[PDB]
Amino acid sequence: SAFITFEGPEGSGKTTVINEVYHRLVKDYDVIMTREPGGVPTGEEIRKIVLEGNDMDIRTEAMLFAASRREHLVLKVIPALKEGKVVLCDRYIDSSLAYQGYARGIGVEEVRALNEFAINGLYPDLTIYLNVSAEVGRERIIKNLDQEDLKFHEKVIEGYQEIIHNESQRFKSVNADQPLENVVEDTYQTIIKYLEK
Amino acid sequence: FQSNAMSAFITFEGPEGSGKTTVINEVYHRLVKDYDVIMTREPGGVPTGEEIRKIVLEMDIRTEAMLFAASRREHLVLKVIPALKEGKVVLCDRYIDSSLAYQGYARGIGVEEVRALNEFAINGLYPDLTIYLNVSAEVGRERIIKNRLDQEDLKFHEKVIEGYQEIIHNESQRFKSVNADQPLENVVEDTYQTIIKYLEK
Ligand SMILES: Cc1cn([C@H]2C[C@H](N=[N+]=[N-])[C@@H](COP(=O)(O)O)O2)c(=O)[nH]c1=O
Ligand SMILES: Cc1cn([C@H]2C[C@H](N=[N+]=[N-])[C@@H](COP(=O)(O)O)O2)c(=O)[nH]c1=O
Repeated sequence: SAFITFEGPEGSGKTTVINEVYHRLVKDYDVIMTREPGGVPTGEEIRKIVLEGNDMDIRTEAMLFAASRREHLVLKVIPALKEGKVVLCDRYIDSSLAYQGYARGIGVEEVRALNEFAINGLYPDLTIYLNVSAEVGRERIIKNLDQEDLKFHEKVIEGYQEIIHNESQRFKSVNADQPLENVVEDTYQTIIKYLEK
Repeated sequence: FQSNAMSAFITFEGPEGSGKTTVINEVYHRLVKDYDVIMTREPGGVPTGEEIRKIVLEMDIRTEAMLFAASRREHLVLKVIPALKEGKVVLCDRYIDSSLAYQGYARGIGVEEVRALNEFAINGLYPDLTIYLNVSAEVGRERIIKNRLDQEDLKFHEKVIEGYQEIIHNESQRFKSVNADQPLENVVEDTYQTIIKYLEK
């Protein structure tokens, strides 16, 4: 089995990348693709509170992300891993650390401790970071902007950079400024190498 | 002329059968005569707090603990803090100690893990005074039946009491215990007197 997470800011092509990498690995592995809350009804109900309310207190928001994360983890991810599957997960703890902890300003370590309660130490085996520049991301978002949005997008990237440096061992950064075909090939190759050793 | 407003965050804790509901209500009505007071309980009608609670009604123990903590934060920030800012005595039925006794100790998550989660939700805002309605398991048991219990319930009620006895020990900077084994008339009286002594300083 393998627990592989995918992280990135907006405009990194993460969605398409995970989907195209999934189809390729299917040939060689017993793999599944998922994203929190991933169909789990309880996780869905929690995420819906986050999707609907606005100007929501950022700590509350963080706790709700953590709660939906746990339900997804316990009801979908853990059972998949015990069956011996390769789980490709779109977003996990690093997303809360970068969005809620750094960019929103709650504090990365505070958000990390909340999330450790939710995941009880189950970190991914591998985390692919789709390293896109703020400018390329920006252009990708418009191709598919308000000033506040630009500043937040930059803070998210800045948060991901600081997070990557401290625990560089579990992360594998992929150059996501390249065209998507190449981002997919570099991601697939990174995953293939990890899985074969 | 325009007097100084003296706010206070007072919580009430106790297991089932402690008479807490009647106590907090009767105390409220006696205090309203002399103080600007409000009575609340989480989620307390705050929009998001109520949405979260409906999830805990319509699930893993850690998930439930995080949802109670998130409903607590909403109630604190959108209801309790504003009332304190306006000079009110806030009477609150349950708060962090309930999560420590029930989720932390009784459900077995760990009191310290649940305290840490809750400190993220409350950001260090502990009550000024907390009344613990100290009812013995047996008296509590008889009160619950009045208003038998299956084995699972009886055992859990005992474990919640054990948890509270551990959590309140050496917490006199905010905790005050009232003997909840006496008739309710007296429990209401002792509680009221405890609060007015606290508030008159
Ligand atoms: C999983 C997760 C998502 N989110 C947000 C970030 C995402 N925005 N981006 N850009 C948003 C929806 O994510 P996708 O764009 O990956 O579907 O949810 C968090 O803020 N915290 C979290 O922990
Ligand atoms: C606020 C809170 C309530 N509860 C539970 C205990 C209470 N026991 N009952 N019976 C229940 C509803 O509260 P009342 O019984 O005080 O209405 O919710 C927790 O387990 N953790 C908490 O943080």
